[PDB]
Amino acid sequence: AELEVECATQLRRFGDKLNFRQKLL
Amino acid sequence: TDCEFGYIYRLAQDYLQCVLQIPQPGSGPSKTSRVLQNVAFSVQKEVEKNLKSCLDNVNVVSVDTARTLFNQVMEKEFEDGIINWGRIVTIFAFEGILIKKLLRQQIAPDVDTYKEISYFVAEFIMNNTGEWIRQNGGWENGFVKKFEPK
Repeated sequence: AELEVECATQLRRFGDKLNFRQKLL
Repeated sequence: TDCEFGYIYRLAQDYLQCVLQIPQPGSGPSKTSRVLQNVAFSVQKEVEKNLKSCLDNVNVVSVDTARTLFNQVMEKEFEDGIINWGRIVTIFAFEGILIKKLLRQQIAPDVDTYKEISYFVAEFIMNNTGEWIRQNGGWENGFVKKFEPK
């Protein structure tokens, strides 16, 4: 399906944006 | 006393109760849970609006559909072998999105469903990120230190 991919891809990008964004050691 | 299924299940359950706005005493949520409920909800709100059209095209009519959908989505999201706190946060966000759809679309309304959601959420987190979480300070020395108020 493209819905599970569309979901996973968007969650992934948000996840990564939130991660590098938080601390910045 | 952390990094175990029970602890993660309690986190996942706390977040669902918060999303659903049902009160859970027991002397209150842990500091970890409080920090998580705050940041996860922030991600849920943004992901919901960006993923709105796509989600209208799936009917979360049962706990089994929720589980399957969750597993399929989580598998694609983590298929690259990368794990980080940002990504782990999104697991809860998506958990929140799922319970909301299930509350509105579940054919046989069950008032314990959020216990079964919390279960397979913790199950996925355990089997796929448990080792990474441990090596990175767990919830109180990893997640909390990173996401608590400055």
